[PDB]
Amino acid sequence: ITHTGQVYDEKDYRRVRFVDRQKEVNENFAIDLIAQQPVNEVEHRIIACDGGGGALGHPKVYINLDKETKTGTCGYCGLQFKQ
Amino acid sequence: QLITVDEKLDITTLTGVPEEHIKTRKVRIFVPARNNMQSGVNNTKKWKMEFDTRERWENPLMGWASTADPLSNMVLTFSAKEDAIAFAEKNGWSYDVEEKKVPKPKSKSYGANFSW
Amino acid sequence: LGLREIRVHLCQRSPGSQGVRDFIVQRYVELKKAHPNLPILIRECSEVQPKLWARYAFGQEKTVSLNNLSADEVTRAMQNVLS
Amino acid sequence: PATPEQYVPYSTTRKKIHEWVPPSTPY
Amino acid sequence: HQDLPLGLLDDIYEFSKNFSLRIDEVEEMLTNNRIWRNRTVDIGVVTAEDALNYGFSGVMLRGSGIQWDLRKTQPYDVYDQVEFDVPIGSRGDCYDRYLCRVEEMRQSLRIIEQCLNKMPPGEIKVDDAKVSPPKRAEMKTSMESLIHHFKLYTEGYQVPPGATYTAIEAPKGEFGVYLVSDGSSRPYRCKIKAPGFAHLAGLDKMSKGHMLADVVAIIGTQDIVFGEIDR
Amino acid sequence: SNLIEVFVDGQSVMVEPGTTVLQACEKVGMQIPRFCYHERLSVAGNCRMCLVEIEKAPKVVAACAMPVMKGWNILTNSEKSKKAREGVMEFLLANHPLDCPICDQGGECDLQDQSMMFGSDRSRFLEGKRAVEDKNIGPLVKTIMTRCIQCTRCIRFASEIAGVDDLGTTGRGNDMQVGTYIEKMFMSELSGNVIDICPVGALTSKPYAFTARPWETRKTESIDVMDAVGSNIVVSTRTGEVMRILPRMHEDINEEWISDKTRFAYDGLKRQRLTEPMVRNEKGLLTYTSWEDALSRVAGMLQNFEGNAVAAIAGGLVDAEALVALKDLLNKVDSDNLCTEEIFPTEGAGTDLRSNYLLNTTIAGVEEADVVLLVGTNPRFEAPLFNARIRKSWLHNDLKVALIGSPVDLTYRYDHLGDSPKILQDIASGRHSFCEVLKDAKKPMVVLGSSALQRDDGAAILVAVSNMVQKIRVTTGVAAEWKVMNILHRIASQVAALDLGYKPGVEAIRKNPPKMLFLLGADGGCITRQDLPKDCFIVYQGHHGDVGAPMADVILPGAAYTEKSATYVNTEGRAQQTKVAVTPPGLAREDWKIIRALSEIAGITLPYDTLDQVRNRLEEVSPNLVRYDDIEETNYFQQASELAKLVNQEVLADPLVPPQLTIKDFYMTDSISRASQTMAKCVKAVT
Amino acid sequence: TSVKPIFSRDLNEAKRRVRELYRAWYREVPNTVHLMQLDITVKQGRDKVREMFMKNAHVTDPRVVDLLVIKGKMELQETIKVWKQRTHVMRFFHETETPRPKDFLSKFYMGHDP
Amino acid sequence: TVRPRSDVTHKQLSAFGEYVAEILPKYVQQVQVSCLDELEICIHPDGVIPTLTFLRDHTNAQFKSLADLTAVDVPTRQNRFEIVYNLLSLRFNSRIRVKTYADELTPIDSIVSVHIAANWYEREVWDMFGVFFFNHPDLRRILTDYGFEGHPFRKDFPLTGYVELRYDDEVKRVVAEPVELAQEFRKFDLNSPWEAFP
Ligand code: SF4
Ligand code: SF4
Ligand code: FES
Ligand SMILES: [Zn+2]
Repeated sequence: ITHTGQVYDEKDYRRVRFVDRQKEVNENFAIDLIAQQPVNEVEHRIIACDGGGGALGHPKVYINLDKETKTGTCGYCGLQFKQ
Repeated sequence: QLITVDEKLDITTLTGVPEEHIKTRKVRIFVPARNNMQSGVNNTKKWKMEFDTRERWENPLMGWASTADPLSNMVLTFSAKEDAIAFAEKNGWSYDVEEKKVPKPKSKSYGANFSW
Repeated sequence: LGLREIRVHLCQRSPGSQGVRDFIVQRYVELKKAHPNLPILIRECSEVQPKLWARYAFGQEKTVSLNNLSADEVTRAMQNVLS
Repeated sequence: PATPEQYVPYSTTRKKIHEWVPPSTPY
Repeated sequence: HQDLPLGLLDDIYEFSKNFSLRIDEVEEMLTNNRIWRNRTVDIGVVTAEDALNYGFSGVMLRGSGIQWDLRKTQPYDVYDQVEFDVPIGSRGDCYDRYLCRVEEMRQSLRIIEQCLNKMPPGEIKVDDAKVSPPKRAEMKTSMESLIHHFKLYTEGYQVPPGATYTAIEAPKGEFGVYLVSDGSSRPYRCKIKAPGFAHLAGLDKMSKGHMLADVVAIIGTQDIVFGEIDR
Repeated sequence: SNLIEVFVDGQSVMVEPGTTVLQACEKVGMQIPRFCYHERLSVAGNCRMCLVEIEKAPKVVAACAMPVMKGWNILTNSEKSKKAREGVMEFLLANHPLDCPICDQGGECDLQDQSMMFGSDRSRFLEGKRAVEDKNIGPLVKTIMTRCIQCTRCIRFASEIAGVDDLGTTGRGNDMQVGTYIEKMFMSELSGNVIDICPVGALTSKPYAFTARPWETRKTESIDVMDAVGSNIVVSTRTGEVMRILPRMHEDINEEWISDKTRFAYDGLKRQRLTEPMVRNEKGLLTYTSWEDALSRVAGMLQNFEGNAVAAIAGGLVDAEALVALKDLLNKVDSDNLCTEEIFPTEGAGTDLRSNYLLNTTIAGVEEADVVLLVGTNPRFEAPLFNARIRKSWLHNDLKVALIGSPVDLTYRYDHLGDSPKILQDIASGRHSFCEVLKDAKKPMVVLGSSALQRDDGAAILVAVSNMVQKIRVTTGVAAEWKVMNILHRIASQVAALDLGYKPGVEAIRKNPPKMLFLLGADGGCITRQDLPKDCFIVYQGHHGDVGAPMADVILPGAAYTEKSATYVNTEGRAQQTKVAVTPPGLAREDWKIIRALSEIAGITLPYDTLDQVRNRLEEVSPNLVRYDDIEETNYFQQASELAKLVNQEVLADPLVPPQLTIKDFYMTDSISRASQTMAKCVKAVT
Repeated sequence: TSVKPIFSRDLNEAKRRVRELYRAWYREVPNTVHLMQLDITVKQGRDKVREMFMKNAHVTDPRVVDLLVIKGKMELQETIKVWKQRTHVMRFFHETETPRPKDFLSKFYMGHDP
Repeated sequence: TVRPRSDVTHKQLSAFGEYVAEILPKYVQQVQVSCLDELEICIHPDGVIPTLTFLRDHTNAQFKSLADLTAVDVPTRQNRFEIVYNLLSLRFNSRIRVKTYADELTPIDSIVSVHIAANWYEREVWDMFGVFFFNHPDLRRILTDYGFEGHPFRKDFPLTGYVELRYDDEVKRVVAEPVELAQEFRKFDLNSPWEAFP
């Protein structure tokens, strides 16, 4: 099953495809790799997130780690920042 | 010269459109409506003639959307009801004209919200 | 065979409908009373001579054009249908 | 500084529709 | 789209430096051979007025002696600042047309020589972000640039309504685009004038009183590639 | 002629005194770039992105608030009014977070465009941006409000269209945050409109979060079937599944707004949906089978059964074209008992005179009324975009609203006359106080929600109201044109049914049970297998398996209004055409054809074989179904009253109560809604 | 209203051309079958010709019939010459295409499109 | 970012436009020098051979070569096709555009007599748009398939046509087939709704 499901039901005839063949499926799910990352602690109320790069990363957005209740997550990297 | 004819210019026999796409197909002359998501009125000024929506299905192998309606991506753009009805009649399609819907004038005043 | 309903389609403002309109204002209130439980769906015409349809037993219908037909005439025409 | 590992496509889409499953026991 | 890499102009000099020998090496192989001159000379002669009337407009026009290049007549870009000699012809035939094509290769080395010698420091694309995309660093740090990158890639330039026929001297001949444009981001008509639609029409007139073998030379001397003709 | 003359870059247009500078440019045809100005929202002047330069004048004026004066020439494309936009756009963008590839109002941004057309090629803000804290305003609106350009459209809509003043600005300086100080969800119908009205993508739709991007969406203009206001809507379809339904403007019906139900229940349209024609098999389980077999199961039973042994309980979202194809079929056979689930009192003229059962005053007439006596309904949750009508006409004009129902949240100040039907008699007698209030009204209207008529004394309630309307008319001396009496529905296929000649109520089927019933999209409990003959042969004709499917000997799947070119009609009779946005799924077919085909297998073939032909058929049964977007006025009321006077009935003391008492009542009301995961999430949020 | 004539002035005048094409085609079908080694019979083909010349048999605007001839003649030229191969000519016979049913019940039974 | 232009040309050419309009008053309906510094003489369709002959053979305006002949199709206009002829004067180093209007059923004359370049371009205009050229030697399809039905560049013709081809073993020939595309072409409605200030 791909990180996004897709697993064919046993009855699905769409399974012949993989006979004498196999299924291209990436073992490195980004749902988990990003969870295997340390919440980036910060001092400032707001922080940037250039994507760990200038022009080699993602557009630069400032995240409001203002509530410890929630670790801001840049919509691009999925990196949680711990105030 | 100057022979006289007494009929619409039926060019349906010159167009080359397979019969079934000239017979069972209804054009819908209309002035496109505004995208509520934006407030620009530049996309609601010219009359369009779009055709009926037929089957949009799924390619078994990759899951893409497939279709057999050759006249599916067709949106001819005219400049007046008169010139769209003419083209449809010209080509032998059936039409469903929809009158324009310009917002009526609504009077707006800043001070009004300060009355009590 | 057996009248099941009578739909009087009358234009709203035209010479033709004129009088047909009168029938309604002069006898509908009574017709409905006289033979109630008989759908007389009065409905509106458009750019077309007034007409009186009438279903019968098995999907059967009859038309009678009453364009410019005067009031009394209509009255009877209705009475003729619900003979 | 014949092979069986052949790419085969999918429709990685989560099936985008749901049919009523009929009632299991009769009435 | 992007600046020249840091080593391109040195490498273009080294190619242009030694390319000239490669031309006359072909030059000695084909220019004086009995066999080539007989196969090419006096084959497909086209007279000057006929060439203009058939819309030939290319080396086919210049081979017959008509003086017209479109790089010196109606200059485009910066050709007005580079010096070259049009290699016109005199007998308007395969050989004279071949000799003209070999000369333009030589004259182009003269123009390439000037461009490497005089290329200005500057940026490679207009700086209006409403027509040429914004730079990768700018779109990732300034909002006006992200909006301009998003709109340009997704929607487009939205060129003002009008129509133009612009012709440049493509190697085959005059290549022109008649672009009719509504105010929309996507064009309305784009008639590609192909130097080649006119040239292939001339094949019947040019190849008259000629055997099967001459026709092979006649198509060869029109430099016709069917992508431009078929479009 | 109080026109005053003003110059738009010279066109010298003439305009009514009191038109704003922005409005003057509009009639010439020029568009002032604008934010914080919406036509049906109050002028606020917050953005000042509309600064223009009237001639030989010292400073730039706000086109949204400046009344144009005599002979001021507006210069909309001057060298100044462009520095007045090149410099504002500098500011809006300066504090803006660059996440345009997150902002799903990507191509639907009125702030990138205006930047991309009137703003600046570059940026000079080399400083640090600001960030606000995302809060939860509900399960329908995703407020990523770090996007907000503090344009205060949201605050106004929330306060002027929806009467819910929960939103507000908090704090001054650049710190101003537009939101709800305490985290209280913005729960109201009309809620989703905020999405459409915020030009920024700060708060957008949570279900349609990231499923698409607007350039791709193919947009087909169709009609709302969830509620009887028949609001115009545009169904945005990508590669053949509906991605979002957003409003398209109809001055008279929905003027740019649509209900929370008919915008987030497009998801319900995609599950629990019938597709293949199953037929009870074996021990009774339903088994998918080909049309040919399922149709002849039904056709064979139909040939065996005679008239009055075959009945149809239609109801809900079925189109007019199916409704005439089901009547023409059952009437070829003798049975003439075609019925609808919503009981409209027929004890009197019934459906025979159209005016009896149609909001007579149009929705747009609510703007001109002077007093409205709503009796029996919670307009808010039955017909929300008509509740809004009485909302606007109570604010901008002066409607005096009076309710004879349960005291209920109406988003406006109503007068609660009481919770008793008989007090309707009190006003007729002139005994109750509001009797004079109406006497004082030159243009009054009375509204009776079908939701009342559905009680047992509904015939008596209609008669009692008709007496008071007659009296009201006489006393008020109201012109003939004004039509005081109107009744609003809450089921899309009711008016059309009633027009086509379908008799309301399942009362007739109740007295004599039919051997075979062809439920046509009926998910109501009006009859059950438990209440039918032992044979109980019944065949569901519909789109979603809900209540009628598991008690069905045959399943003939149909389509939904996103999937057919059918016709519907709202309460004011205005017939409207749904267009096919997506082809119907599975083997499922258009409702009218299933019945034309069953008739061919049966042998009593129906005359039409193409839909234009069925439209021609509709013209014969009721002629104002073939006519679209037109409301017809022939108030055959006077004769309606005469028959009402003949009818004698008792209004029981039980208070008349709308079924949708509070908003959780509203969310899930139909097959396409009760199947909505978004509606379900909304329901639990309330509970 | 007035309209310039393309080549013929009155429908009758033009039909003269329509017949001068029918004849041509008729006298050509035999040749094609043999030249292009087609397999259909002379009779069969000649049938097709009439069908087509017949399909267009309802227009009354001379200019249109003046125009379909031309297009018509052009199609002969190609066919008279062998500019068209077997594939081209045989395409007039929908050999592989399964003729679409027309009966409503025959369509309702297959495909949501009319 | 503002084109380097010469006003000399606008004037010189404008003046020629008045010259041509004076010399041929009977056929020229409107002459205009656009701001791109190019000239356009719009002629009644009957003026196609007169106007082009005057330009090919006049000492003060020799326009020897036909750059191209093309037909924009604006479906709205009654006379949809707008045949446009772009011509070049080697002698005066200037170019001109003569554009006339033709409807589906009204043919315009052929300039093959005036310029033999047009023999092919006129065939392509017939094949692509369906305009017919009177007394044109050998008008017949230049670009489309031998059996193609329909004129392709017309705005009313589907991008992808109605027929496609495949090899069918059963018949051993390349057979046509109604078009079924595996991925319809997503038509993007990319067009902003905020108009640009002129
Ligand atoms: S709103 Fe969303 S889209 Fe419009 S600019 Fe700000 S981010 Fe980009
Ligand atoms: S939310 Fe949308 S509407 Fe409310 S203020 Fe911020 S931007 Fe203006
Ligand atoms: S639009 Fe004029 S004030 Fe914002
Ligand atoms: Zn990041």
